[PDB]
Amino acid sequence: GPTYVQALFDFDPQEDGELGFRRGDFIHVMDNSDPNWWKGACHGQTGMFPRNYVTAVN
Amino acid sequence: APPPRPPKP
Repeated sequence: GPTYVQALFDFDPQEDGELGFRRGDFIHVMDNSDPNWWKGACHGQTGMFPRNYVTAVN
Repeated sequence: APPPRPPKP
């Protein structure tokens, strides 16, 4: 099943391809091969986000 | 303040 994380902090994209989100958002983790920047999806957008802004759900 | 953006690889 898909892995989900939940946002601990609001994140405003600064570069192309980054995924924005607000606290409480559930993000589907699509790629966690890098220890710092993961690829995720939320509400129909996908993009890279900082792992230190989220916490594990499942 | 929110945490610093980590290094891009």
